[PDB]
Amino acid sequence: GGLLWKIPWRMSTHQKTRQRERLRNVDQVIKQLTLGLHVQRCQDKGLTYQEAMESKKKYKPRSKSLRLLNKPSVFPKENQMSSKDKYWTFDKKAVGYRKGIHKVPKWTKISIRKAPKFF
Amino acid sequence: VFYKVTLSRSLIGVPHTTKSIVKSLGLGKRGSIVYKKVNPAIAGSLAKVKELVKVEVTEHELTPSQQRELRKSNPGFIVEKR
RNA sequence: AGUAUGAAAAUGAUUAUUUUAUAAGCAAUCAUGAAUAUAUUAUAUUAUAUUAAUGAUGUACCUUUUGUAUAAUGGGUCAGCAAGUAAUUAAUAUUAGUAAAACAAUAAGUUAUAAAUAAAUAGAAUAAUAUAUAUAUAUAAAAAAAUAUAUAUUU
RNA sequence: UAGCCUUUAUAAAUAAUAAUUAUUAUAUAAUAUAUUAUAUAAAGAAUGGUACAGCAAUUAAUAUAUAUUAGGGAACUAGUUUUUUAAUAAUAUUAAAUCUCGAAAUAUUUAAUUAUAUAUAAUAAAGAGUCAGAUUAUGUGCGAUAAGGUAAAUAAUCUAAAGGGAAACAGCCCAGAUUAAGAUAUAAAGUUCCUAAUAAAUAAUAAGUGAAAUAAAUAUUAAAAU
RNA sequence: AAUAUUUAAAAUCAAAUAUAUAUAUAUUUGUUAAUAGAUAAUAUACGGAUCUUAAUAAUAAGAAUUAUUUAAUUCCUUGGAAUAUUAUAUUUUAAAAUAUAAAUACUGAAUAUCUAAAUAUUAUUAUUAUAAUAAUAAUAAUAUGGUAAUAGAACAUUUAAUGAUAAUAUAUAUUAGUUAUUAAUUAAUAUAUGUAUUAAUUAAAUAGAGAA
RNA sequence: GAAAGAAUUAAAUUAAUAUAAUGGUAUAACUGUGCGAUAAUUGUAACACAAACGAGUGAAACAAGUACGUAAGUAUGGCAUAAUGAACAAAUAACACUGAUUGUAAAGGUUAUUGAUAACGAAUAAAAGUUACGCUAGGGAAGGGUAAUAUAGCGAAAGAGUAGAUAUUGUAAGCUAUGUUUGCCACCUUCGACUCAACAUUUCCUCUUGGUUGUAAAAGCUAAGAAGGGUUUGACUGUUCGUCAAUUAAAAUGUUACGUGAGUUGGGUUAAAUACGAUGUGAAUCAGUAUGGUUCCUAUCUGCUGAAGGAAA
Ligand SMILES: [Mg+2]
Ligand SMILES: [Mg+2]
Ligand SMILES: [Mg+2]
Ligand SMILES: [Mg+2]
Ligand SMILES: [Mg+2]
Ligand SMILES: [Mg+2]
Ligand SMILES: [Mg+2]
Ligand SMILES: [Mg+2]
Ligand SMILES: [Mg+2]
Ligand SMILES: [Mg+2]
Ligand SMILES: [Mg+2]
Ligand SMILES: [Mg+2]
Ligand SMILES: [Mg+2]
Ligand SMILES: [Mg+2]
Ligand SMILES: [Mg+2]
Ligand SMILES: [Mg+2]
Ligand SMILES: [Mg+2]
Ligand SMILES: [Mg+2]
Ligand SMILES: [Mg+2]
Ligand SMILES: [Mg+2]
Ligand SMILES: [Mg+2]
Ligand SMILES: [Mg+2]
Ligand SMILES: [Mg+2]
Ligand SMILES: [Mg+2]
Ligand SMILES: [Mg+2]
Ligand SMILES: [Mg+2]
Ligand SMILES: [Mg+2]
Ligand SMILES: [Mg+2]
Ligand SMILES: [Mg+2]
Ligand SMILES: [Mg+2]
Ligand SMILES: [Mg+2]
Ligand SMILES: [Mg+2]
Ligand SMILES: [Mg+2]
Ligand SMILES: [Mg+2]
Ligand SMILES: [Mg+2]
Ligand SMILES: [Mg+2]
Ligand SMILES: [Mg+2]
Ligand SMILES: [Mg+2]
Ligand SMILES: [Mg+2]
Ligand SMILES: [Mg+2]
Ligand SMILES: [Mg+2]
Ligand SMILES: [Mg+2]
Ligand SMILES: [Mg+2]
Ligand SMILES: [Mg+2]
Ligand SMILES: [Mg+2]
Ligand SMILES: [Mg+2]
Ligand SMILES: [Mg+2]
Ligand SMILES: [Mg+2]
Repeated sequence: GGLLWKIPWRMSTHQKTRQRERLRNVDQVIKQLTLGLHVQRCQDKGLTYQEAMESKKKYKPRSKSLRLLNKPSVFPKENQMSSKDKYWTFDKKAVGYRKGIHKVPKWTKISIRKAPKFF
Repeated sequence: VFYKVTLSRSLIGVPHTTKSIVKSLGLGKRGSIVYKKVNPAIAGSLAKVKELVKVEVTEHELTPSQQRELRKSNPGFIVEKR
């Protein structure tokens, strides 16, 4: 290994904060998507925008992917997530079966919340 | 109701399927704002690119000209010709 | 190796301005003091020009390579010279001329005007769009595959 | 030659790209134990056999004061018991590139709908170049779970991409330079000084451990929980 | 206290979210540290300086390491409210009371916006003179890194065809201006020439050299 | 209640399939049996799959004829996926198409068939070696990485040690370091001697110290600190190395382009000459042996050794 890819094995505090913020943003996006759908469905039934926003009973999304994203068991929120799953991917060939998320290529775009139950 | 979707991240490190989805959605460059009438189809497409994009719901959409007008900064002066 | 002329450059010496004897690397660019020069509107607290205070950024150029600051190629510098051109043809395209004809006008020819078929004495609505017709295979004649031909004016 | 690139055009043109709907079940309401609507749940039309999971059948491995089949010993007067040797059965437990009876996600992929049209496909007439590739990540073959190794699979970047970060850096993290301007949002990465930018909270460390390239079995000393 | 394990949130408990809801069900989260082991040849090598805080005593420092977090702290549902803080002003006796503010952490690209300029296309205009056009100028949008390659548009140079003009001119050179500038033009200065095969349009090329 | 039939359910594709392996097959594609021996037929084949082209694959339908079946229908070889070869040039037939003045002919064409190019998209009907006498065009189409090996260490301790695993020793298996050996990779196209050495410490000697029923003493053995100083001369060989001789306090191990050829040498390795043994029909060749035998360099910069001038004191 003569070429030096000087990437540290762990993240800095600032990196971790940015990661957390990114995770929070994707959860927010999902929430907005569900909310807009609900609003649209209220309008279809025949309420005003404000009335729809007020509504006690929020409509859950019927499409599959959205419904999965809503579930925390499948796609957890940043507040829900463990410290470890925020900053460590599962890597079967690593010692500890764990690897920094920053070592994943395009980790800033690519999402990866859920690790295996005991790894 | 309308999703105001914004292409927050670039499409440089992004695979070709996700690029194609972004193109279909209508977003060109980074930070290129697009309003979309809400429906299941557009919602699912947005979910598919959830990490590149910032979405927020709105009462009304805006045409490109309106958006431009909103953007324009205040010229702090009033011309008086003589 | 003509004759005039020659502030063309490389190159040498000298003078002037400016910087330089505690500072380290493509010697430039950008920031920015100072010094000097020029300026018949510097009215100035001015403008331009020249100059390695000081600060920041800055790994020659080409070639060949997956990849070159490379200790890979090539160049001492400047001046001059040094590389997709012609002929005879064929196919496309664009325009222009003429146009069911064109070129040529002495005739002759080339292309077009009919599609086929290895080739032969075969060759396009019997009452209309293919469901008709022509050709090649086949045949008594159709059907069948293929391509072509037809819905005031021929293309 | 095809693949990928370019130019000029053609339409009784959206055929392209992306997603949704499509299914199953439950509850409620309305009609005729069925149908429709609404809401919710379910990795949700069709195709599949990798991961995972599993030991079924196949191929392999282990154990039985268990049973049967024979054999070798052994005690009394050929019969009999025990300590057994293998095989077979029974029961329990295990694994495999060429085992999958269970089984994902990603994937392949169809209709209509919506969204992309200052956008795509297809076709027609013409021009190319290229066929030494590299690294990173993931899943493998070879190698020794060695190589800046080698061989291909998928994605990205470099190739041909300047800019910010990673001390310096082809391939990593961001992000694509038409020309400026420099007020505002920022990305990745940073905020004691060098060096543009910082203040806090709660724990732990005392080894300069560490502070952007994490060195192992094991040992000692603590600390919690039982 | 002693012996022996484990270093765990599966179970268990605690806390939080979602469905009927003072409870039940389902989901999500929470379970050690230090040292030794330790190791080669130009020179210490976190990039370097340097970084573990300390009362008296500061209008003042107290990780710049590791782990979990925040953008002053605490409740309620990004937002408001309360709480103290900090700074400031006022009033009263260096303190107290009242009130105003700050709470949007910041840096950061050739990213995006704004601000202007250019070209190209699409869609609207305006002005001036296939007028369903051309030129120029507006507005909105999209696009403009590029090797191999493809396509489009220009300029310099030399010759041929046509061709005014003139030493107050032309050409070449130097210096300083000008025009979004390989080019040309203005002025000054110099040297030549009684003068552009000149401007412009065509036709062509021994038509552009830091790379053999 | 009994007999017979029709059968259904469960299981099975582990047998069998002309043939490998895989998929399929009991609704059988497997097996038996009647007829038959035909469809192991003739012209057009769309449309798909696959696909650079050349080819390859499945195939509806139309037309002619055939075999089986009461009929429905089925058959254009085999349950499927291998069982193969272009043109050119010859050859054989059929076709009635051309017939170089006309007629015949020849010769060519169409249709069907024939043999191989296995380096198997086949260059020709037909082609092996050698060069250290070689030549031209190009390409690189010890250092670096690795650490299997090697060297060193650590953990655990079977076992030796008169008794006791751990004074000293330490099987096989375990965890590391090193980049000193032999390899592997292919980014990257000279051994020894002399001379002068610089550096490391994993210490051979000298200094300090722990352990040593195996430290009585003296010699040792083993371990910790320690790089200040020191660490060989000869015979043999080109040798480093090694064997020995004589010494020494000791004759340590490396790194430095296995330091040092613009500093020396040139014995080894190395081309031209020649011979020998072996190999080859031979030219010639060799992880062979032997004699002979070719590079040079005035120092520009860095650096170092000395010596001046200038200077800001
Ligand atoms: Mg000085
Ligand atoms: Mg110097
Ligand atoms: Mg050099
Ligand atoms: Mg060079
Ligand atoms: Mg040279
Ligand atoms: Mg016929
Ligand atoms: Mg090609
Ligand atoms: Mg469609
Ligand atoms: Mg497999
Ligand atoms: Mg299965
Ligand atoms: Mg290749
Ligand atoms: Mg490689
Ligand atoms: Mg290239
Ligand atoms: Mg770059
Ligand atoms: Mg690119
Ligand atoms: Mg761009
Ligand atoms: Mg340290
Ligand atoms: Mg480090
Ligand atoms: Mg739990
Ligand atoms: Mg060091
Ligand atoms: Mg640092
Ligand atoms: Mg920009
Ligand atoms: Mg371009
Ligand atoms: Mg020329
Ligand atoms: Mg020249
Ligand atoms: Mg040039
Ligand atoms: Mg079988
Ligand atoms: Mg296909
Ligand atoms: Mg084909
Ligand atoms: Mg059969
Ligand atoms: Mg058979
Ligand atoms: Mg031949
Ligand atoms: Mg004749
Ligand atoms: Mg061949
Ligand atoms: Mg071949
Ligand atoms: Mg060949
Ligand atoms: Mg041959
Ligand atoms: Mg010889
Ligand atoms: Mg013993
Ligand atoms: Mg051993
Ligand atoms: Mg090495
Ligand atoms: Mg030592
Ligand atoms: Mg003694
Ligand atoms: Mg001393
Ligand atoms: Mg040497
Ligand atoms: Mg030398
Ligand atoms: Mg040298
Ligand atoms: Mg002699």
